[PDB]
Amino acid sequence: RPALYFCGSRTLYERIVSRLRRFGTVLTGDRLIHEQDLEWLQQADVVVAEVTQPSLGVGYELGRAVAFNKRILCLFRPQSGRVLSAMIRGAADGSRFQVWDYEEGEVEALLDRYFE
Amino acid sequence: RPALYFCGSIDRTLYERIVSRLRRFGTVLTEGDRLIHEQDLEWLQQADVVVAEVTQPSLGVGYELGRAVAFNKRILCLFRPQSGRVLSAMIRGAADGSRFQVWDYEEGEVEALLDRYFEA
Ligand SMILES: Cn1nc(-c2cc3ccc(C#N)cc3[nH]2)nc1NC1CCN(C(=O)c2cccc(Nc3ncccn3)c2)CC1
Repeated sequence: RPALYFCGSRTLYERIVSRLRRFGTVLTGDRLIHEQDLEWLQQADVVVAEVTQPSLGVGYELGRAVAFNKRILCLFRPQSGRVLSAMIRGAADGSRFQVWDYEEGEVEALLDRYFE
Repeated sequence: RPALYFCGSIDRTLYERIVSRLRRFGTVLTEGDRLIHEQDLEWLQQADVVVAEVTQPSLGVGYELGRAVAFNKRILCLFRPQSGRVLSAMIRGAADGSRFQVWDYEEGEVEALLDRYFEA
């Protein structure tokens, strides 16, 4: 079973993490936080990020994750009214780095599809 | 002269103040979406120092910081506590006071602290 890393680590994030648990071990002062998170990132097989909300922390985890050569899945909701960053959208190669647009209600159906 | 990379969230007057000061010390490289990404990565690889204004939350600024760390770049993150925001623990904890620095600043001292950083 794969070691999974979930970025930005409320009820929607808990839904993502519960579904992630069905496929593998979800591994997930300030210096200690960073060191602990980078050690988990380094040991992950799949890195999942919910990129709807602008976040320096989520972006930094993705940047380190690409440089660590991990398989990355980004989940974005266009119904939020936001336009996803050109840097995250442009990092997508449709294979080891995918950006999936989704609706709140299809988060379980999409994760099942990705992990099967 | 050295190559300098600047980034900030997509306010613009402050970024122009930072870039205008950066020009004194070197060439500011950064003054469909796949093409934006590749050009940014080439510029990141060419830079000797990466400067990010990290007051405004941004997935893009974060991602460029993540990629710069793995390219072993000299990084300066500028943060304004007077914005009322609390800087991300990830970016705060990424600093080591040497190759990756996170400096708090006030709007009025942006020219003086870039002088202190690049004159050292
Ligand atoms: C490379 N770079 N350069 C500067 C930079 C800021 C700045 C301010 C003042 C001056 C002066 N004088 C010069 C400046 N240069 N910011 C950056 N990176 C930022 C990283 C976060 N962003 C994103 O995630 C983002 C989000 C949505 C769309 C796009 N579209 C996009 N289109 C084309 C190119 C770049 N981006 C990007 C915005 C861009």
